[PDB]
Amino acid sequence: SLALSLTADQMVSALLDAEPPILYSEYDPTRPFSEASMMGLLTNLADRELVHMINWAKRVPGFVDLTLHDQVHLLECAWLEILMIGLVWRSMEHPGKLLFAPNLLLDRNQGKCVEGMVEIFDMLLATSSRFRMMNLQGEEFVCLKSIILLNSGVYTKDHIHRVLDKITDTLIHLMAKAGLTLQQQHQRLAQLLLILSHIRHMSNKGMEHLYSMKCKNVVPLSDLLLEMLDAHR
Amino acid sequence: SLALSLTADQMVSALLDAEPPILYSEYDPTRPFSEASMMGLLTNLADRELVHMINWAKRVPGFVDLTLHDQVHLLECAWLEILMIGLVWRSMEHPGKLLFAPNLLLDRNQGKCVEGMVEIFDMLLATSSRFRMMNLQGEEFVCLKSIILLNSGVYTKDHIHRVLDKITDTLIHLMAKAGLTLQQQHQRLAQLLLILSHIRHMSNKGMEHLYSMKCKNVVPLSDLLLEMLDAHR
Amino acid sequence: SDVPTKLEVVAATPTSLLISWDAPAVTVRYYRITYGETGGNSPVQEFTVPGSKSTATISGLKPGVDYTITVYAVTGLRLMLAGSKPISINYRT
Amino acid sequence: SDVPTKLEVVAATPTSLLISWDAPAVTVRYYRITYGETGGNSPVQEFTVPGSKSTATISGLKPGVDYTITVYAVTGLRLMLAGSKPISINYRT
Ligand SMILES: C[C@]12CC[C@@H]3c4ccc(O)cc4CC[C@H]3[C@@H]1CC[C@@H]2O
Ligand SMILES: C[C@]12CC[C@@H]3c4ccc(O)cc4CC[C@H]3[C@@H]1CC[C@@H]2O
Repeated sequence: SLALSLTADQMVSALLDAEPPILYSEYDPTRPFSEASMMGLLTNLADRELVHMINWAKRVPGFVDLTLHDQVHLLECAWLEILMIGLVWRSMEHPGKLLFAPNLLLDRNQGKCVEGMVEIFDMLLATSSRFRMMNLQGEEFVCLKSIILLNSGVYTKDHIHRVLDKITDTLIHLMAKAGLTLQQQHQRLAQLLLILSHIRHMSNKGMEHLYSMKCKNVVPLSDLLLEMLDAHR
Repeated sequence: SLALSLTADQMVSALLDAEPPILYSEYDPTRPFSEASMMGLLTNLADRELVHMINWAKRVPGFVDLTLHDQVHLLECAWLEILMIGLVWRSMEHPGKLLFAPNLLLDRNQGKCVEGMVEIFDMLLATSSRFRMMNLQGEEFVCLKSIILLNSGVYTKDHIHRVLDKITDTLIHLMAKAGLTLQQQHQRLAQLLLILSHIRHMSNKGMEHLYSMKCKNVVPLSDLLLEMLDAHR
Repeated sequence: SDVPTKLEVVAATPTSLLISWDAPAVTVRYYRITYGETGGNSPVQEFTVPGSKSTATISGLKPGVDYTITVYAVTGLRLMLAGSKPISINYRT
Repeated sequence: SDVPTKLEVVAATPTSLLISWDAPAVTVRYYRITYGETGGNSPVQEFTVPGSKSTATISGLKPGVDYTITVYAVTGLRLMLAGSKPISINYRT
């Protein structure tokens, strides 16, 4: 293996480089906000991001060393969590609103355009704020992302489990390097990993929402997103 | 506060004593396994356990010091996760099957009596095995439970957040006391907290299943469970 | 009061117990009764009684043994939380 | 081949680019085209083209600037994973 020989500095540099490109949304201000139009907007953005998510994943160390079946599984499991953790990262410096994209800064009422939305929004916000409040650093963040990708799902895979314990060591290395004591170190480690739970949860609630929107047949969804959803029931 | 003056040994002793009583299921072998009857069985057990879950929670250090509104919220959020982590603890020494109760040892095919069940079962099993495989100790387990109770939900609560960092220190103290190195310590800490994610997920999938069973109107559910469910949509 | 009180054993055979308590002044959805051999440590049995009732029989007990009986008032999450520790008693059959 | 190849700029105005590529030998659900000013570092634009097509115009570019263009073949999760790094090019308008 190669992902294991990498020092933390190397590990972090790799993940930092594998970052997906920032995307504009299809927002257009000549057409007003309807439930249909905003869901189409968010849903279009999601399809876009998914295409880059795939090629981002491959660049995550050791990921491309798994059987293609497992690479698929991890992504069918993780895509919305990944999507979310990104949104929540992207929104940290905007108390009150969600920075879906450079041209899409939504805030809480804009969400209750779409029935079911506002509840998930409230959580995405809460989580966002929590990261800002504990000063999450870009270097921790890319680690989180990866853990999220690698940790999604179940057992029937000890490969996956080593490259995770790697990422953990990297995490711990950052804090050490950032001037924490041993006890503050483990404490903050725990604090971040507990947050991952909230995202699983937000992810689950979203996925169901997205599914109810597909049926109601508000907006049509693109072939790829469509697959990532159906992968879940 | 008082939950903060407690040394780890004290903290662990408290949680170890607050344990709920073990319950028999209403299993009866004169009546054969139907989808109706097994769901009624599991669903009856759940209502039972919930009554003890309430009084168990109060005994969890610092829990009874929160506003009643928050005590309620944590439980509406956590009940199935709590239920599950317990099942998964209880099943560790039974490769292959789920020890719902002293008189109810189900295994995987028994679950595909009920449509939707088998998928959740498979995960409960996977998680169970994972704990057995890393030799989860009773002392770690009660900590996990509590974290699960305390960590459920969202922000709008720094009280909650201290008594969690307490539980973390306790956790870390156990490992230290059990002969791990610093690096094995943080690694195992991370491994357990990552598992909590899988439970959030199993919890979400179950809750939806349980809800679909209420509508289909297979089995009737008791007033209390009924509330814990409706608390979710 | 506001939670069950004055729990006690009314009658008894070698194998059965009839118990009663003073109900709380409140809609009670139903009660749960649990019993187990005292300090035997095993799993306890449990059964349900409609909330309009305020007595219950317990049967199939081992003669001459000491049981712990506990009556749970099932109301709602909030009351149950706010509420007091449930009342229990010991009775040897 | 099995993923798009031979991407290139066919025609160009100060503000528009017309591009083409050799399609892969496969059902392609659709393509994504992304473009951005080269090493400008900003967010890139992106738009979709039906999979039966194999050319696209890009408009509203700043004259005389250097863009990076990349064509993504959207198939399925499995192929896309198995598939190779997407082909890209640089063209100054
Ligand atoms: C999936 C939803 C549409 C797409 C949304 C999106 C779209 C793009 C993105 O980067 C992040 C998110 C997170 C929230 C997602 C939404 C939550 C529910 C909704 O169905
Ligand atoms: C809630 C369900 C019935 C009650 C089950 C139960 C019942 C008792 C218990 O201690 C744990 C669990 C976990 C799984 C739960 C089930 C998962 C889906 C089903 O609806």
